[PDB]
Amino acid sequence: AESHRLYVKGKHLSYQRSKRVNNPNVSLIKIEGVATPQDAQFYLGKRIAYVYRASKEVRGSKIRVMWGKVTRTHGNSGVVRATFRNNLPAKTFGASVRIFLYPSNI
Amino acid sequence: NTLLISGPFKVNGVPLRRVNARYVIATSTKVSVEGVNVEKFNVEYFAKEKEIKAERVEDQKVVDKALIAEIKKTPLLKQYLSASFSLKNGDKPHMLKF
Amino acid sequence: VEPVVVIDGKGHLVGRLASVVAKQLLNGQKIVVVRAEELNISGEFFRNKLKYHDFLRKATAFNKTRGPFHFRAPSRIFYKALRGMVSHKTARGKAALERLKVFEGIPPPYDKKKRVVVPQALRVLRLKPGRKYTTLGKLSTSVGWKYEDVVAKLEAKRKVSSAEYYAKKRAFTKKVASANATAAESDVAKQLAALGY
Amino acid sequence: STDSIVKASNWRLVEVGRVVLIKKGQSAGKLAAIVEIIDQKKVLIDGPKAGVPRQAINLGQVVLTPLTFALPRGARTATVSKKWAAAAVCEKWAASSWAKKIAQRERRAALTDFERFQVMVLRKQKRYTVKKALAKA
Amino acid sequence: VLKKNPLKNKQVLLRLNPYAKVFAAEKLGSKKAEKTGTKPAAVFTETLKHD
Amino acid sequence: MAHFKEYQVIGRRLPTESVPEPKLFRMRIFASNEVIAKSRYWYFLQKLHKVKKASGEIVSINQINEAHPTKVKNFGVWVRYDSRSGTHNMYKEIRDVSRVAAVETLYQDMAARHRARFRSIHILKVAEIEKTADVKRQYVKQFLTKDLKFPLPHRVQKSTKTFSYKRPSTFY
RNA sequence: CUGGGCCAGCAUCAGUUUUGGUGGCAGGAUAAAUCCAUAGGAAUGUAGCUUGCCUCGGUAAGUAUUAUAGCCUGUG
RNA sequence: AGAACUGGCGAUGCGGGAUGAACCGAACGUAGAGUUAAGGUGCCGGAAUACACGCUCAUCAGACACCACAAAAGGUGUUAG
RNA sequence: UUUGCUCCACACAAUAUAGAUGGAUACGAAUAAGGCGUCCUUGUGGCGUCGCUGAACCAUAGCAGGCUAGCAACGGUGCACUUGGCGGAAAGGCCUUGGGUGCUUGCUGGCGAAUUGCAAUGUCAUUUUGCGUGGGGAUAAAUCAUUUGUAUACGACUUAGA
Ligand SMILES: [Mg+2]
Ligand SMILES: [Mg+2]
Ligand SMILES: [Mg+2]
Ligand SMILES: [Mg+2]
Ligand SMILES: [Mg+2]
Ligand SMILES: [Mg+2]
Ligand SMILES: [Mg+2]
Ligand SMILES: [Mg+2]
Ligand SMILES: [Mg+2]
Ligand SMILES: [Mg+2]
Ligand SMILES: [Mg+2]
Ligand SMILES: [Mg+2]
Ligand SMILES: [Mg+2]
Ligand SMILES: [Mg+2]
Ligand SMILES: [Mg+2]
Ligand SMILES: [Mg+2]
Ligand SMILES: [Mg+2]
Ligand SMILES: [Mg+2]
Ligand SMILES: [Mg+2]
Ligand SMILES: [Mg+2]
Ligand SMILES: [Mg+2]
Ligand SMILES: [Mg+2]
Ligand SMILES: [Mg+2]
Ligand SMILES: [Mg+2]
Ligand SMILES: [Mg+2]
Ligand SMILES: [Mg+2]
Ligand SMILES: [Mg+2]
Ligand SMILES: [Mg+2]
Ligand SMILES: [Mg+2]
Ligand SMILES: [Mg+2]
Ligand SMILES: [Mg+2]
Repeated sequence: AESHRLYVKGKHLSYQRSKRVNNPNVSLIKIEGVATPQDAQFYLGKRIAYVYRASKEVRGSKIRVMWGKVTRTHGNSGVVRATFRNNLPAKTFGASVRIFLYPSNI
Repeated sequence: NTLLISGPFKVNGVPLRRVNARYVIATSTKVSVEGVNVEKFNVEYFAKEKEIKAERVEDQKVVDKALIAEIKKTPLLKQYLSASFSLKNGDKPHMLKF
Repeated sequence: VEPVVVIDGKGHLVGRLASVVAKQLLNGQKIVVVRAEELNISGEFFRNKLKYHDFLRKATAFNKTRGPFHFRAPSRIFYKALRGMVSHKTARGKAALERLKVFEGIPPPYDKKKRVVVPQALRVLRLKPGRKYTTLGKLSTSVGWKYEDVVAKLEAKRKVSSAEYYAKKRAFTKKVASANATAAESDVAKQLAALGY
Repeated sequence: STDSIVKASNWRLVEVGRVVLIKKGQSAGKLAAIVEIIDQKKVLIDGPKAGVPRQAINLGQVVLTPLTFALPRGARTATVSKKWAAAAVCEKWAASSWAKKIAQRERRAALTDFERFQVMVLRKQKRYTVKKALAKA
Repeated sequence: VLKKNPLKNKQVLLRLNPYAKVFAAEKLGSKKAEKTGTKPAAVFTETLKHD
Repeated sequence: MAHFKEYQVIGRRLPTESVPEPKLFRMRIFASNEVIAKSRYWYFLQKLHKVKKASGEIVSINQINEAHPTKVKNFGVWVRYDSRSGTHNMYKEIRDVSRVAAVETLYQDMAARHRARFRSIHILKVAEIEKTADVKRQYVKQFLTKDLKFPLPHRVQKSTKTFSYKRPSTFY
């Protein structure tokens, strides 16, 4: 097993926003391979996770996770909306994100 | 509400175990389970009373020997069952089959 | 979906390649553009020479240093189109642009790396036929670019090597075919075929 | 070789009986046959065997195949059917690598996880004997 | 304390207006018309397809 | 103005003292729904007779479907239209498979070529041309030859993904 | 070391909502078409026929409205 | 510069018109979910480098109300009539 | 000056990270034309074939991948070695030779996994920077001050001094 991965690869594009006013409370996400609202429905409800590092080790681990879930589709092009427990950093715009298979309905 | 699960143990280390339905991809493939007892297992059976009982270890063997019997019938079902699932490059789960 | 993405600048339309390249960066994609000299601009040469000259005549009146800078080489003609489409004065923007690299001719690392094209910025696919367009290198040399000749020299020299390379490779797969056959219609062959392979 | 050599570029023609692969929509993936030409961008197609209803179509949303058969301009569905059958069009189609690739494409898409697994194990077995052969000549 | 809608929640649907019970039971959200044969006069269709 | 429909619209002046049962008039109207159809009836009926709808009624609305909708035909179209400086009469031909189709492209054409919006255009008459070579305008006539066939050079396949690993071909 | 407090997952519900699949009905020119039958008819004239040309393969004009293709219009 | 009716600004933030007293949309308790308006959806920038028929090539093209101007006059450019 | 100093192995505490998680998979060119194969007069040539997307290709089974017995190959791959070459556009990489060695899922066996309790929280990537071991290695200048006047408002410049 060269591969170990059970998530689909995703990007963090943006907060929800108008031209000139943003909303940190929702986050727009680009899910690799997904190209349409139709498609992006599959991942609604699924669990997102932003995984980052830090100096001050907490749980024996210096790796931390921001969790949240995909909530609805966005636009016409497979892009999708997410709430996280705590809104994502914004320095994270263009960072990678992880979209999981649970809660599975397959 | 949970799913009794088994592996089988001798096939890939997984015990007779509980698992939540919402965290499982049910695949298309299926092995027969007629000749497997599966009666004694219930909530209380798993109810935590460190050190595994000799019952559990035995029940495993009972249940497994039948499943591995049925598994081995079809080619590569055993080997499949031992290998771990993982998304390869450009897997699009949202229209893969399983 | 690729750590880095090399783009053969050739036959692309500046603004459209610029627009796609620029969104890629903002999304976290590392892009490196090669052969910028063989890049296109819609409209006939004279037009875009005229345009560049309008760009040229602007400069801080009291100190030409402060005022707008007029990069001449194709890579930077393109970087201008590109930067204009990024919020380049913000932290985010500066970061975006630092995921970009833009060369003229394709120069080591990438000499042996695979480049791609961007269809939706592919001049041939895009421009109506008969419509006049501009080659970026000619424009540049025309407004002061010093190095078209050299890039031409190095490029040819490289195309030489790359040929003997491909010719080797095109022949290796000859050998791979000779032994492909012996297995081409073996038993697992017909068996893999069953499942689409 | 003192002939006049003129590279005679060989286009698929829009003509009566030119058969076409429908690209988008309710009849996507199906084969129809051009029956009459409406204008430079529109035609009247009909695909009785395939179950595509006789209609005007925008030449945009259909792709011309190299298959063309004998058909009289403006033929009604019924005879469009009669001639296509006679023409063994479907047969010729499924014979093309264009057709087969579509179907392979279709087949992979269908594979279940376990199936997919087996394809790996067989690809592994075939590679062994291939690398072997390779390293001998 | 909480307005419940009768077009969801069959219970409050049944509290307001019963008959729903028979409505549902007797289908009749479908129900076919009885066929007839009234054909339109020749003048009618002359005029339809006129000019 | 959308997907066009043709309507038989029939109406009459309201009945009275002296004229119990007045005369019925009919129009064919290309509109996109009934509400427009009936309104465009009363528009013309004001301009031809001197009825106002306040003193009239609409006796019937019927949709006139196309007879042979899968038979290509050549329509002649007569148009009155208003320009930035005058108002003019036209005749043009449109080749299509239905009356309603013909009108859509008429309305588009008037708008591309002469910048005429729906409001500035009366449709005078639209009629199938029975005898070929009564076809007057060339841009249709050139489709009427025996054994017509043409190619469709320079084909631009739309790409799905943004990068492609092969330099595309335009080779239909 | 259990009980609290808090946080979470799943289940079954309630309220608000969003995005799919699918069942049964109604109307119209009781859709219009296709299809079937029949009448008529033409040309971007199918087969034959006539005719110079011919590689005797076939060609081009003329005739001829279904024939060794087919189409259009009406009615049912 | 001065009257008429109404609606505004003034006293009023909010979304749109880059910008802006007065335009368009819409008026404001602290918030959640949904849907919109006017306006937008290549990239800057949230949102189809969507679909469809035309038109246009400018060695001074053009690109959206208020609005940030253009005329008499003329062209064997090209399109339709 | 009293710490020294530089280079190769892995070792320990901090430190930072615009965001690894199977693979950035190398002709050139045309697009009203081309790719691949094959033949030849090696060409604006002959024949065959292909596209209609990378929905490819390669890799992918094994305690986050343990232990163990063989079979059939003589292949695959990794690690340090080694024989030749080639690469200066930023070559800092590429091809090749001969073994050695770990693995090999091409194949057939014997074990192991649990109780991490139904998800949380479970592979650790690379930067720097300090110390630590042992191995190789090297043993300078610059500034102040003084001095020149090809220089100079002050700094700066330019000379000179064991
Ligand atoms: Mg948003
Ligand atoms: Mg351009
Ligand atoms: Mg410029
Ligand atoms: Mg100047
Ligand atoms: Mg800003
Ligand atoms: Mg080189
Ligand atoms: Mg006027
Ligand atoms: Mg008018
Ligand atoms: Mg406790
Ligand atoms: Mg609910
Ligand atoms: Mg018939
Ligand atoms: Mg007002
Ligand atoms: Mg005041
Ligand atoms: Mg206000
Ligand atoms: Mg403005
Ligand atoms: Mg108003
Ligand atoms: Mg900008
Ligand atoms: Mg956007
Ligand atoms: Mg010109
Ligand atoms: Mg105006
Ligand atoms: Mg003119
Ligand atoms: Mg690989
Ligand atoms: Mg060829
Ligand atoms: Mg490939
Ligand atoms: Mg094993
Ligand atoms: Mg095992
Ligand atoms: Mg472990
Ligand atoms: Mg053995
Ligand atoms: Mg060992
Ligand atoms: Mg979780
Ligand atoms: Mg002096």
